[PDB]
Amino acid sequence: ARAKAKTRSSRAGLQFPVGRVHRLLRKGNYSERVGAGAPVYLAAVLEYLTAEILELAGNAARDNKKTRIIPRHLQLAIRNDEELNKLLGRVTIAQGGVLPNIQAVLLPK
Amino acid sequence: ARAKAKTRSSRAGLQFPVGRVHRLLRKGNYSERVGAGAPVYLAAVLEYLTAEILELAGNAARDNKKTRIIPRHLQLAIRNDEELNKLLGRVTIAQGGVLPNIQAVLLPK
Amino acid sequence: ARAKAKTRSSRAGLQFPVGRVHRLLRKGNYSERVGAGAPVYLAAVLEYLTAEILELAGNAARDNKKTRIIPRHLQLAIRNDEELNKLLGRVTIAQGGVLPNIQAVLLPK
Amino acid sequence: KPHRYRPGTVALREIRRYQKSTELLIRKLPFQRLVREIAQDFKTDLRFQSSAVMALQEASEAYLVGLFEDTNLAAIHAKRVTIMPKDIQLARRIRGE
Amino acid sequence: KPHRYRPGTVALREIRRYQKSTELLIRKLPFQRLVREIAQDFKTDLRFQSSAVMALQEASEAYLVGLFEDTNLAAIHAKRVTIMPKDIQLARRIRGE
Amino acid sequence: KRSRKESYSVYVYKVLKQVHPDTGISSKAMGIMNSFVNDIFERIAGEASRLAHYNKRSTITSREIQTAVRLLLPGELAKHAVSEGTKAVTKYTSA
Amino acid sequence: KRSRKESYSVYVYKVLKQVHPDTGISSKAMGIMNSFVNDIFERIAGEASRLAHYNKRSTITSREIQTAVRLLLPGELAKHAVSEGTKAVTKYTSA
Amino acid sequence: KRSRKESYSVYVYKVLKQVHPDTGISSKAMGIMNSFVNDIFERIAGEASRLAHYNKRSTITSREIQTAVRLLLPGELAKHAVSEGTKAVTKYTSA
Amino acid sequence: KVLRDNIQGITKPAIRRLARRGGVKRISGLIYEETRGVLKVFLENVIRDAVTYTEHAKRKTVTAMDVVYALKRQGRTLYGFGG
Amino acid sequence: KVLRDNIQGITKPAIRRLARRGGVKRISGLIYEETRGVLKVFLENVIRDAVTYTEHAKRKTVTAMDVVYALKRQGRTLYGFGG
DNA sequence: CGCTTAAACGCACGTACGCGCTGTCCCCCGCGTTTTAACCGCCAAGGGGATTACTCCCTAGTCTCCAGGCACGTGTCACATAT
DNA sequence: TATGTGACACGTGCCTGGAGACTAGGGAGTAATCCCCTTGGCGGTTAAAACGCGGGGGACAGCGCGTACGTGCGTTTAAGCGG
Repeated sequence: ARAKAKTRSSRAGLQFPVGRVHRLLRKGNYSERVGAGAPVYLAAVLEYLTAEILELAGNAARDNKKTRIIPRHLQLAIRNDEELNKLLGRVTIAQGGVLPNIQAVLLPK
Repeated sequence: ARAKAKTRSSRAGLQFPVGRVHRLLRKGNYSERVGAGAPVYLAAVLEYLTAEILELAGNAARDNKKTRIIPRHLQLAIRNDEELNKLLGRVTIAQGGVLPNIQAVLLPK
Repeated sequence: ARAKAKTRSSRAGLQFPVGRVHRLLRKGNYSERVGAGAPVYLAAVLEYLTAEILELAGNAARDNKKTRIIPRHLQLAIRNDEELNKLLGRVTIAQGGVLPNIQAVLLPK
Repeated sequence: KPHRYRPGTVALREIRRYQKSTELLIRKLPFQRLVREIAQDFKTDLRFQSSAVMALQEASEAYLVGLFEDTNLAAIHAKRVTIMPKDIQLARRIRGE
Repeated sequence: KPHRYRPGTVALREIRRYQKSTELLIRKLPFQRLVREIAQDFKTDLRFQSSAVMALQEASEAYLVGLFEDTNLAAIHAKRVTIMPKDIQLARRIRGE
Repeated sequence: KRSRKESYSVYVYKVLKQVHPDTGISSKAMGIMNSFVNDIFERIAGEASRLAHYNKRSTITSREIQTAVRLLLPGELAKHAVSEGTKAVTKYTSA
Repeated sequence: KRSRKESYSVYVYKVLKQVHPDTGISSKAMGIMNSFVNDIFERIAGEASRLAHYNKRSTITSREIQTAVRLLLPGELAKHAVSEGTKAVTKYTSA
Repeated sequence: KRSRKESYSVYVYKVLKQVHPDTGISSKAMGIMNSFVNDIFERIAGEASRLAHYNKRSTITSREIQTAVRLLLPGELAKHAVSEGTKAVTKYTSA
Repeated sequence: KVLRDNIQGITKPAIRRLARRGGVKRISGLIYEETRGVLKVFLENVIRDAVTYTEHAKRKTVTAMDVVYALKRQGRTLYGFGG
Repeated sequence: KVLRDNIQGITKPAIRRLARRGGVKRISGLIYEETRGVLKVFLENVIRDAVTYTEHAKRKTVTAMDVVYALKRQGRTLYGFGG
């Protein structure tokens, strides 16, 4: 009588929710209509970015031998990528700290 | 049996088009509903701002004995006001020139 | 009666033909049964590796200012990726040529 | 004689420590008291989420520390290792504060 | 004797003149040449409104001039009057670029 | 002729004659002022939209317009903009 | 009786498990990631809104989103996002 | 009258325009890709068969081919191939 | 209740800690009060913004969501408080 | 058809004029090429986005209104060309 | 409010560092001359921006129904802490 | 390397938000056009750029110096934690 429920995220093959992003865009008042592929594309883009920053955080954690992601590792991952640094040059992170960085003249001899 | 079509700018004693601004807000997609006094308040604020900047421009044009306002006069007005410059530091005017500014160390003995 | 035939390549959403690969593994005598997801995995990894070597070839062709890839581009691409090169050290390419490589003592002075 | 490090050695060690470390460089209670002091001037009897005070905190020393490498770049530009408040003034004004 | 002004005097007079002036200091058609040259590096054989060319010229000259005031502030902050490109790099690093 | 293109020239001229009947205007300065008023308009509209979603408000009203102009305008500009807007809101309230 | 609140927790935790099955998470790092994902969401959405205004379109399509990616995201992240997202467009197009 | 012969040309063409719309291809380079996909195909296929013999498993599943591609392909290419295949088999599992 | 000079509640060694996290080697004695004034200006900007949000919000107490709105108003976005 | 060198079209006296407008009293000989590079970076950053607008506008002619959009995207809003 | 130390203050002595001065060398603007191409300005051409029409693709919206993700509870081991 | 622990992480109820079916219509895709805007090119001219000489002003190294933070140790108290 009715088709079985199948998510549009799986229709994209994506993990971020297509219906939730579509609802946020509709209620976020950006245009009175929206293309169907637009929130799918959007959720795909954010899933790609979330994925890649998640491997970068994983490598930062593994280099510092901690199994769990810490905002220090997020800071160290985000500042050591010049691409991501230019993405977020004005973005601050709570309890993030800075890069360990010294000037050469500040070092002795 | 319609009454005389009177204008809301005159109702608020204003110059800026209340109806055009309300139309822009309804079609600029900031909310689906707009309170009636909001475009009036906005147009009045804009009228005050335009009035003061044009007054400063007329003062600057009078200082340079010029009877028609100039973008150079606009630059000299907008940059010599502290509140306006902190309001519009990152905004540039075409053909404005620069403020007359020479450092004292650049100045000779 | 019957739904529209939608391909398993579409079900994965990948370009390599799932049915052809499954048919080849059935007629290539590797096991008496094969799991359904295994040729999907095969097509995925093949399309990943073809995608990366095609990135390398397109980059080399744009370095050589050519629109269409040539076996010289293929040689230069496959020899300068260490995982690909040591993947294919004993694999020879038709008309690939060689890497530009000169020993230091061959140079004068 | 008792042990005594030469100038800059303890500074280097604490620079490396606080670069590695992430915990707060401000005593929390006088910071919160100062936030209440400033906020009372603009609106009376203002109450605070502690998380709001904390977010104000990391915003504050993030701004300060960024201004501090700006100051350090100004100082190494001026061939110096001792900073002066004119360096901070230069950094603010070139940023446009 | 053919008169020769002492150095920097004509430079300061130029500073006064070009602070007084409002016009563009870049040759228009070489600027358009460079704009089209960089345009084909993104997309070849486009067309241009001349208004876009003057808009880019205004924005470019304004950005350059503000960069030079920042450079001048850095140089006098380093107790110098002669600027070097290290000062420009410093100012760009302060601006977050 | 062609289609009508929106401009703010007449209102700029009227406000100009309110503040300076004696002086003239260049049309390029008119365009600069059009850019000015459009820029400030879209700024205020943007933060009004933000504040409407912050309080989850389906209607944008004048109180957060007041909030936004107090937010952007520094000091003296903000209080006298509030004064002018409140005066005009009261006059339209009295029709 | 308490109201439900929206989070990205299950999605980020899953995609963490594909990118790194053995790697854990701290909760305030998830708060930071929530702030990042939301922040980029309204960055792209605001770009899409203004680009829809500039071409006078009342419908935002995947072309607009892709243009916003090319604008805000620089360099390689833009083109990899374009590749995977256009791939995703075909994936939903098949459905 | 001729006989139909298999090639991997058209799928390489879809992949090529997916990854580089601006880039053409010569037909003998296409043949080199054909040799590539064939050679790796029976490499992996024989690996899967002999692994299936080692554990006396008469059915080759995705675990087996994942093991095999981890054996032959080194590291970076291996792990990203693992990622591609893993998300592919999960979306097929949903398919 | 009534508070007087808590700008000096931010101690000089705290300022030295802040400089060392920024990797500053040598700090003048003139630094601390000037930086106190600078941070005072910065804090009064952001708390003016956050307050203005709060009386618009019809809340008497400041919330952190107003705070993060204030920081993104100033181009100083901070992550990790439910924003 | 193609162009090879127009960055040198921003000549040294033009840089001198801009520096005197910028209030620079003395200009090194090393300045001009570095300013050419920095100017090149700024112009390519704005014109990439202006292009992206222009094909997103489905045009092959570059318009100034897209230049305004791109400049105000990067926090460099210019008055005198809007509309 | 009631303990409970950590660090903030504070003094004290020492070094190193801004800075003051000068020697010295070299760099770059002042000036004049040469070249040169920018620019007016004029005109031809054509190209696509923009406009109007026309028909249609999708999508926003409505009603139904259901499963997903978050609240809720819990357990448990990676990490904080100590040495 | 030894030890607790609570924070992370995972099973569970649910309702609610998101998907399925269907439609109106309307914004959007597309065809045509034209004309105006944009490109292409040709002659005069001079300012604009470029180049050379020069000569002073400035950058900067050297050296010292006195002081003002750095470092070290003793104290207070005031920050910090529990309730």
